[PDB]
Amino acid sequence: QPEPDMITIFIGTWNMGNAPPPKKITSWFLSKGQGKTRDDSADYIPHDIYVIGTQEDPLSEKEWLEILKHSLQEITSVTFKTVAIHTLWNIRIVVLAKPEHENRISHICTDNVKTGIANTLGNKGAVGVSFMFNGTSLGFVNSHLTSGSEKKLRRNQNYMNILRFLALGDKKLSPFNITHRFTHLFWFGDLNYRVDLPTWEAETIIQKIKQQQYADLLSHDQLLTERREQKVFLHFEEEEITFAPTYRFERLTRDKYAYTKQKATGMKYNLPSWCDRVLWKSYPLVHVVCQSYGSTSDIMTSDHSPVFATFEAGVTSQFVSKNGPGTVDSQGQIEFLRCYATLKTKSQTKFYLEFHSSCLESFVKSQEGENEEGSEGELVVKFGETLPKLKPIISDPEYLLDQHILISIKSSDSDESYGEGCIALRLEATETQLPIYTPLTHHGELTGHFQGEIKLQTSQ
Ligand SMILES: c1ccc(CN2CCC(n3cccc3)CC2)cc1
Repeated sequence: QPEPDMITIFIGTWNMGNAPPPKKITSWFLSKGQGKTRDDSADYIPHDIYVIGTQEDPLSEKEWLEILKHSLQEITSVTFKTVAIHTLWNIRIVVLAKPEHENRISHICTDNVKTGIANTLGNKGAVGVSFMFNGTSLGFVNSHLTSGSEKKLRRNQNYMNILRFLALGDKKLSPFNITHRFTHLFWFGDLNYRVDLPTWEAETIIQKIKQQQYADLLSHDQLLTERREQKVFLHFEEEEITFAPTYRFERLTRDKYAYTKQKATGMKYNLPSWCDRVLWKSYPLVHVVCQSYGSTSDIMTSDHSPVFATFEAGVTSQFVSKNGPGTVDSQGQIEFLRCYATLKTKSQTKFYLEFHSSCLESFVKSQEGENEEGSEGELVVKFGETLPKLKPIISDPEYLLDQHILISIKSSDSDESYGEGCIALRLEATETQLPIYTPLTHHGELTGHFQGEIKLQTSQ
């Protein structure tokens, strides 16, 4: 049986509104309803991995697992295996996989983050799962962020707290947060960003939705506008939204949006919004293609509709050579030429780099760079041709060209990372100097840039 070079991944997010689900939820897993939907001819074809995020979930883990497994068995006639389940309050993530993948999946991690302080601590936060699928690391985050149209800044803060503090993936990647630890990272949930239009415009918004005219509404979606202004989810992608707002519905129908202020809402309006979202971030030049992104129309127990998204995701095999693992492959090397970091910091410490990659036996520390002043105020840290030659464990180009180098620039004085980024080894040529570039972030915000040239030697 050959190892796959592609898998498909289902992501679901549903705020269940503290109500049990209806007896049939198969449309969710089939990607059927509104938006970018899945072809009927694929209904019996199982996804490799199903990742289900719920919010306001009233069920026990056992109760929900039985519903999910019985749902997938009905669709596909396959009995899925439970990879992981993790719950914080009423926020839950379930990962299921086809039984043939059980020996391909390892290094399973779970964690949660509670957001807020005192008043704001007790129900919002995130759960997450990570694991390796053969040579590929996969991370999944289900977050329920702060509610209310006038709290977008709080949601942005909740995002930064979650990506700083959620402890998933390889703990050896100490300078790196979850936004750099995985080949593919999926972040989904009731992110709670709203359509920012005047309250008086509620009925106009409803009209637009009935006409399936979403453009003037999406142009006021807080998640899209905050992303465009680089306030949140920097370097994440989202598929185009072509489904109606998924919040806030009257229960037991989808004919009516319930937007008016009520004691039960704390006297807040809930204008129709795309609260329920799926975003992703994959390492550079890895295959990832969204093949569905939509909402169900027939699951009406909650004031939200379920959202689905599916993806093709490139994966690599667990490579063994006669040499690595457990030695280098002298036929392989990675050289950096003419490299410099441009940093937004006002500090005047010396900086060094760390290179981290699962193609190395361990991470590599550089010498200190040479600081200069950029023309527009900036710190430029020059490394020249001083950077250590990296010795990969395997030189075979079918392995090495699929790898990535994580880079951290660290203060000599504090050993704290000032910026993190990632370079693909999927080059146009080997034994050839080629430009490389990554933005650098810290706590998920832009802190600078790293650029230069690479020269990659493989056994071919
Ligand atoms: C570096 C440079 C360009 C991209 C592609 N886009 C990502 C999404 C942006 N966007 C966010 C909200 C509205 C647009 C546009 C550019 C990614 C990374």
